[PDB]
Amino acid sequence: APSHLWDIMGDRQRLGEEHPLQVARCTKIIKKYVINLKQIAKFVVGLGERVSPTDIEEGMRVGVDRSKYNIELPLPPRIDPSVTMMTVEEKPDVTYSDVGGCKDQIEKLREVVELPLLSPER
Amino acid sequence: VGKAAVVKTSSRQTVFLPMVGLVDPDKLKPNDLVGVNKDSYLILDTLPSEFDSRVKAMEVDE
Repeated sequence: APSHLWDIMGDRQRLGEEHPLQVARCTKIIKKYVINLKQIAKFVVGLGERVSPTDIEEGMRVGVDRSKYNIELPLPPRIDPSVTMMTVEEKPDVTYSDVGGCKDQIEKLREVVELPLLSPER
Repeated sequence: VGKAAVVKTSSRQTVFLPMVGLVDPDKLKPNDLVGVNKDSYLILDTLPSEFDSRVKAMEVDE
């Protein structure tokens, strides 16, 4: 059912010659951008159509077109590691009141961690 | 003999081309990264005062 609504855009978001982009990283910036590919190949191009001159930064992954290389959209850096994506947890089951006792070792951790996050102006 | 230049692309392809007037033989040196045309394989560009790159970690602070 949800696939039928996305097939209408299939005449644009699919058959277009833009989307087949080659991802790479710009090694050198001259304000001419030296960009190194994943195949151990480099080239030099300029800005794109919607590309802003201040968006491209030194040492950032920048996707380019597959046929005629041109900067199209920037991408966040450090795309290689897949390991740290699973290190972030969500909603731990242990709550704040699960630690037994009134011991002051609890008060020391909340003031050095929870306090500056909740009340940074204190 | 004549003046010419032997270039090697980053794709490991060795191409022979004659000396182009855009560059000079005294300015050219071995182990130099310059540009070439994708079709005709001729040097249209000079060296932008840097060879290779900074690779990964480089710290430049004012």
